[PDB]
Amino acid sequence: MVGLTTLFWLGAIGMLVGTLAFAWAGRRYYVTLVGISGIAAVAYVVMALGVGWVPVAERTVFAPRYIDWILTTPLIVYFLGLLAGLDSREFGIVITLNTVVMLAGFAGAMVPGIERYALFGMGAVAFLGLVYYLVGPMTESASQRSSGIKSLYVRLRNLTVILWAIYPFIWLLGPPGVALLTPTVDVALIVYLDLVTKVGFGFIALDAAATL
Ligand SMILES: CCCCCCCC/C=C/CCCCCCCCOC(=O)[C@H](O)CO
Ligand SMILES: CCCCCCCC/C=C\CCCCCCCCOC(=O)[C@H](O)CO
Ligand SMILES: CCCCCCCC/C=C\CCCCCCCCOC(=O)[C@H](O)CO
Ligand SMILES: CCCCCCCC/C=C\CCCCCCCCOC(=O)[C@H](O)CO
Ligand SMILES: *C/C=C(C)/C=C/C=C(C)/C=C/C1=C(C)CCCC1(C)C
Ligand SMILES: CCCCCCCCO[C@@H]1O[C@H](CO)[C@@H](O)[C@H](O)[C@H]1O
Ligand SMILES: CCCCCCCCO[C@@H]1O[C@H](CO)[C@@H](O)[C@H](O)[C@H]1O
Ligand SMILES: CCCCCCCCO[C@@H]1O[C@H](CO)[C@@H](O)[C@H](O)[C@H]1O
Ligand SMILES: CCCCCCCCO[C@@H]1O[C@H](CO)[C@@H](O)[C@H](O)[C@H]1O
Ligand SMILES: CCCCCCCCO[C@@H]1O[C@H](CO)[C@@H](O)[C@H](O)[C@H]1O
Ligand SMILES: CCCCCCCCO[C@@H]1O[C@H](CO)[C@H](O)[C@@H](O)[C@H]1O
Ligand SMILES: CCCCCCCCO[C@@H]1O[C@H](CO)[C@H](O)[C@@H](O)[C@H]1O
Ligand SMILES: [Cl-]
Repeated sequence: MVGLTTLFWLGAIGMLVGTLAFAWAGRRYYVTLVGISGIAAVAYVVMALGVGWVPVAERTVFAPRYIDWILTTPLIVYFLGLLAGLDSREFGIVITLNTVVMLAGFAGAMVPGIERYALFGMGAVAFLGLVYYLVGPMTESASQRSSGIKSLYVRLRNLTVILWAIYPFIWLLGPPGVALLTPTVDVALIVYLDLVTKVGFGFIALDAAATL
């Protein structure tokens, strides 16, 4: 009743609507949000059209998903870094930590043997370091800003930390890991998370930009 392609089209539409909404409201932050959801829109369309479905051993890996993540997640971290007022050196640490997470996940998905769990573990370790920087140094830094900016940062940070922490569990329980969850359920869960961590993220920012 509900196929993989239908789910991909749903993600595509959701990202498209977010993209147009952000572009209009911007008639730096607004341009970043267009990139976050705009890139994801393209990845989902490609996947909806059946492009980039790589067979690996016994499972199917969706390559556009990881290219999406590698480009859009640093933009989310960048957005949060601007809110917190990071110096260009602090940016380098967190964006480097982020890229290690994304690359490790991409590589582990593409490896058929058990070495893929070794790649997954390395992404997990780097993710814990990324969480430390969001909850600590970047929160210290955001404190120096107005009360409204600091409030916005804390809200987006909380959304980001809680939801991003769920992805490694979905990956591990799905086809890439112990292939418990079926591809359809696993995809459905990730489409939901992608939409909330990108389009939901964006709309919470828009809401605060009008409350000024
Ligand atoms: C715009 C954000 C600016 C911040 C970004 C910071 C650094 C981003 C890191 C980029 C390196 C990503 C390499 C892409 C992998 C391409 C393999 C593609 O190969 C393939 O096609 C698959 O193997 C197919 O199965
Ligand atoms: C300065 C005041 C600004 C006030 C706000 C005005 C916003 C008007 C401009 C853009 C609206 C963006 C929402 C996208 C609607 C497209 C739905 C199109 O319907 C669909 O989604 C199709 O069925 C499938 O894509
Ligand atoms: C250390 C600090 C250095 C500062 C680094 C800044 C990095 C980020 C800078 C600008 C954000 C890039 C936005 C990309 C928009 C293009 C996607 C367009 O997406 C699309 O494909 C179409 O929209 C599809 O409809
Ligand atoms: C001031 C802003 C500066 C921004 C700097 C961002 C640069 C970060 C770039 C690359 C980080 C590479 C980490 C390599 C681990 C990837 C594991 C996956 O790789 C592998 O496992 C093997 O290579 C595959 O054979
Ligand atoms: C818009 C897309 C988003 C916000 C995607 C987020 C994805 C993650 C936080 C994934 C994290 C992973 C780990 C922590 C370990 C390795 C496997 C990953 C890539 C699923
Ligand atoms: C500052 C004006 C609003 C933000 C401009 C975003 C610049 C990136 O390009 C954007 O691509 C989108 C489609 O791919 C369009 O919807 C935007 O209008 C376009 O500006
Ligand atoms: C004058 C109104 C400008 C609208 C916002 C700036 C548009 C930025 O344009 C974007 O810049 C990127 C390079 O960083 C390119 O890769 C993108 O393709 C391009 O759309
Ligand atoms: C804004 C327009 C961006 C267009 C990006 C489309 C990327 C999908 O391009 C795809 O790349 C594959 C490479 O093997 C080919 O097999 C597919 O035929 C092709 O559709
Ligand atoms: C060669 C490996 C498969 C990738 C190429 C086949 C693409 C099949 O998909 C087609 O791609 C087109 C891209 O514009 C779409 O317009 C069509 O609606 C779609 O049916
Ligand atoms: C069959 C033996 C494994 C097949 C190839 C495993 C793929 C690991 O190579 C991966 O390719 C891409 C290159 O940047 C990225 O995903 C990763 O950086 C890299 O680890
Ligand atoms: C901009 C983000 C979307 C980029 C996704 C492009 C992924 C292309 O991926 C390709 O798809 C084809 C399968 O149909 C090829 O045959 C595969 O080998 C694969 O490399
Ligand atoms: C946002 C949409 C929610 C849909 C939740 C997923 C429920 C459908 O999950 C089912 O899984 C089976 C395999 O596991 C079938 O093969 C699928 O056809 C699908 O019907
Ligand atoms: Cl996958």
